[PDB]
Amino acid sequence: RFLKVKNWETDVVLTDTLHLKSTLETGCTEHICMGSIMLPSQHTRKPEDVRTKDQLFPLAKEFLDQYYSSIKRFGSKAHMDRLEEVNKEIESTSTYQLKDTELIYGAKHAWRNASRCVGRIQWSKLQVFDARDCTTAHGMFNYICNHVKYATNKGNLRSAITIFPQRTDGKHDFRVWNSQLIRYAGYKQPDGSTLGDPANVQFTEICIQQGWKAPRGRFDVLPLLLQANGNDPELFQIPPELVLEVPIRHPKFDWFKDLGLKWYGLPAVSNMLLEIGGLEFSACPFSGWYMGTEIGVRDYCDNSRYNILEEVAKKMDLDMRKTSSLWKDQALVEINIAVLYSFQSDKVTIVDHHSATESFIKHMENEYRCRGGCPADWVWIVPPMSGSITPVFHQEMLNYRLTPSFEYQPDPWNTHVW
Amino acid sequence: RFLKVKNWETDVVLTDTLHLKSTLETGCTEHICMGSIMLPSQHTRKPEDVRTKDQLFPLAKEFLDQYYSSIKRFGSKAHMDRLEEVNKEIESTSTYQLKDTELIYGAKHAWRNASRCVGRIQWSKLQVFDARDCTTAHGMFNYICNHVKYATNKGNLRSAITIFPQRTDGKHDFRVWNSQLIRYAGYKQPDGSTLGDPANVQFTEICIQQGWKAPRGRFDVLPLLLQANGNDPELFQIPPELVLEVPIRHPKFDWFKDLGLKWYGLPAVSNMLLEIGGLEFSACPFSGWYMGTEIGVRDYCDNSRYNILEEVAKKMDLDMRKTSSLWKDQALVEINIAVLYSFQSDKVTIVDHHSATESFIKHMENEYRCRGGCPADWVWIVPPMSGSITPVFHQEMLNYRLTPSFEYQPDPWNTHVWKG
Ligand code: HEM
Ligand code: HEM
Ligand SMILES: Cc1cc(N)nc(COc2cccc(OCC3CCNCC3)c2)c1
Ligand SMILES: Cc1cc(N)nc(COc2cccc(OCC3CCNCC3)c2)c1
Ligand SMILES: C[C@H](O)[C@H](O)[C@H]1CNc2nc(N)[nH]c(=O)c2N1
Ligand SMILES: C[C@H](O)[C@H](O)[C@H]1CNc2nc(N)[nH]c(=O)c2N1
Ligand SMILES: [Zn+2]
Repeated sequence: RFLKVKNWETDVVLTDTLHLKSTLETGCTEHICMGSIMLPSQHTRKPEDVRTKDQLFPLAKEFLDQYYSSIKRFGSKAHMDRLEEVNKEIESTSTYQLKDTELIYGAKHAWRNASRCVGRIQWSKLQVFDARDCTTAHGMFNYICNHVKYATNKGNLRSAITIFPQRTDGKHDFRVWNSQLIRYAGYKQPDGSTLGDPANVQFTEICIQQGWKAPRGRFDVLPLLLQANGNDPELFQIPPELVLEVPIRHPKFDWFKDLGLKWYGLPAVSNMLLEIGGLEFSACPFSGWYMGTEIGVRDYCDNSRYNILEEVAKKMDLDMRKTSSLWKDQALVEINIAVLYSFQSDKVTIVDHHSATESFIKHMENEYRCRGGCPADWVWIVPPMSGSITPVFHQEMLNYRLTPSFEYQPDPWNTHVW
Repeated sequence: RFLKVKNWETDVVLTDTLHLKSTLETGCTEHICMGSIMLPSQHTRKPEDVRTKDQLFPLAKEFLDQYYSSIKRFGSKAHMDRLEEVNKEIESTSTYQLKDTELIYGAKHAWRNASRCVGRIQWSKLQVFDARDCTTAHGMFNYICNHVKYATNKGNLRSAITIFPQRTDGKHDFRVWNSQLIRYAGYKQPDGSTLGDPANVQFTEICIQQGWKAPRGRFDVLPLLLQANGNDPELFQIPPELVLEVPIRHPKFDWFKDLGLKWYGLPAVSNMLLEIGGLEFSACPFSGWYMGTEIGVRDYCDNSRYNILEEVAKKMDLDMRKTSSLWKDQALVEINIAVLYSFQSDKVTIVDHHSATESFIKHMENEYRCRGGCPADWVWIVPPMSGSITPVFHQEMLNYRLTPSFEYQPDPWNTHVWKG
């Protein structure tokens, strides 16, 4: 019932009471742990699944109850009157609207409960842009551009989420088909390999399939593909002036820059579903700033990504004959030193994995005292390099699902009717 | 029910039907995941929890069932008579003895089932030494020495395990107090600094208290502390000629040797409990060979261990002033390069993390093919550096508990009833 977590490097023990509020399910049972499945059913929301009048009210009450608790006015007339108001409106309309205040609290808290996110110490500083009055793709494009500009802030990045109208009958969905607002194109060849980013090959083709003339570079910023109100989606190019990029160079190896690598500054996840008080915001792109490893370990070095390790090791003149020389490892460290140094040099916000994990531990400790715990997913929180020399490695974490939340949702192209 | 696991680097999908044979429990529920908890309730065995006839026979039946399928004799006359024999023996004596074959099979399986072990490709080559005739500590010391010598094999290491008598009434336990058979002393100093291995401080105090005269150096092999038949434990120095050690140097850095580091060649875990057919074998040391990171990342570089990163980064004159310089990540790699280099030079078996994880992926796929699954703990299988440039990071894994199995048990010094 009450539950301990131990840091094995510091012997600190924290008691968890927050988990007993867990409203959603994990994927696990007494018989099988699923802690390392990317996408259990539970973590996804399929669009067929429209909320019914009966399921919606419980969800609303629970949400409004925590809302009114947070502003220390639990069980007050304003609490009670709101609960009735929303009640009535469900009874009549079969949905309800959130007050701005609730929208903002809802968004901040979905981030707060993102148990896979290492960056949550920052959860309370989110800028929320209410785009609920949007009606078209053009509108969405305008909203996104404003989001991007505000977030980038000349390199001094600021967290933001833009919130498009909530799902209704699931026929009128707003969606951003892009998985991130800013990503590079991926192209195959007759040759057979890949040019640019292999992660985006399909999506890159879906855009070309829609009229995108592609400049066919290794770093073509993909067009936004936007869908308002269940309509066919539309292509739009983000003004390059709004897309901050960093050329990647090494603080010690001047040959580094000769590979002509760069990366974009703004990580802005776009494909997720934001759920507040049973309401579904299926388009809610959000952004903050990069932990260095997301670019350097994963984006460059994952086999099925830019896979530059082989290339970097060669220029480093390391013994690539045998795994046991740790050449892959050696190179991985330099590549990451480079990314951090470039961003830092161009005064664009970035955090190293040592620092982020330190902050997250402070954050857990804060959440244990003030809230009674902090849901956390060790498989995702531990960074993908130097795992055990970061303090999160030695930290037991409890993972459970609280609401409001971000959830995954199927790729729109498998679901949309034309 | 069928269950699917995806590998996100290769899109290989596998199907687990084996989880359906899973008896024990995880710690998780529909509403919590305890997958990152180190010692959950269910992964441990308190010695006060000694089994009744009541619960024993199903566990015995289950196990003998598994045993006779593996040798293709399910429902054999030999199978039924063994069932009735064991049954008669349980009602009569309240326990029962494993045949040699069953001990051998049980032990391989515990290993095969060890979901936190990346070494498992090797599970079928385990030398099992049956020490079920041992009645004393001195008997224990003698057995362990033969294990160490045989497993060491002049640097060409061989998996082995030594199995001492099972629990009876939980008052007569055999136990190896050591957590590993070979380990370096740790000494807290009055100024608060530690000399030798910080992991081992407590155990070192117990030893010193039990009579050990401590050389008090940075790398002193601790004596064995051994309990037989529930008796107070006794002390023994492994003969040094039996302890293979490898001085640590770096292929390119000549100053590295001057850090004065060395490590022992044989990883040999001695504190776990072996559960076979409901039977409990509370001293059962087993040994293998090292994955480099186990010394190079954890043993030297954990803040809570020899913590040599500072000194190695110093000597590389790295920019240690900001973390964002990755001086820790850089020092970590060099140290690990050094560890693999020293072991290979001296022809002491060792495996690097890339090579071990690749093997484990092949093992795992084969285990799905022919066994119907492979229980795996991702949190433990992924290496402690360079996670995502090894293929296990991208591998979805089902974790669940099968018997036979290796369990944790509480530290003997916490539970033992002193004879004085
Ligand atoms: C401010 C800097 C931030 C940093 C450094 C950061 C860091 C991370 C990292 C490393 C991950 C792991 C995912 C991966 O490897 O691709 C992650 C996941 C995530 N973060 Fe953040 N984060 C930040 C801000 C945000 C913001 C603003 C939100 C939303 C408001 C957010 C919500 C999430 C969610 C939902 C996930 C995981 C989705 C899932 O699988 O369930 N984070 N974060
Ligand atoms: C062949 C050489 C072997 C290698 C390279 C190897 C590798 C490993 C590693 C790296 C771990 C994780 C431990 C840690 O990081 O602290 C581990 C766990 C384990 N291995 Fe091995 N292993 C080997 C042989 C064996 C043998 C012979 C056995 C028993 C017969 C065994 C049983 C285990 C068990 C039971 C655990 C996990 C303990 C737990 O439940 O928490 N392994 N192995
Ligand atoms: C706002 C934000 C900031 C940041 N630094 N990093 C992120 C990335 O976090 C997410 C959040 C949700 C999904 C996701 O993508 C999953 C893919 C799967 C393969 N590896 C990582 C990317 C990544 C977001
Ligand atoms: C036979 C063998 C070979 C090998 N290479 N590595 C191992 C390591 O296996 C274990 C098996 C059980 C416990 C354990 O360590 C547990 C604690 C927790 C943190 N690490 C060290 C002590 C390590 C065994
Ligand atoms: C199979 C495994 O669950 C998958 O590769 C996960 C593991 N941990 C991760 N952790 C982070 N931060 N990001 C990821 O994409 C993944 N991938
Ligand atoms: C809290 C966490 O479970 C703990 O630090 C675990 C994580 N993964 C590990 N993995 C291995 N191989 N060895 C370990 O000791 C640990 N420690
Ligand atoms: Zn779990």
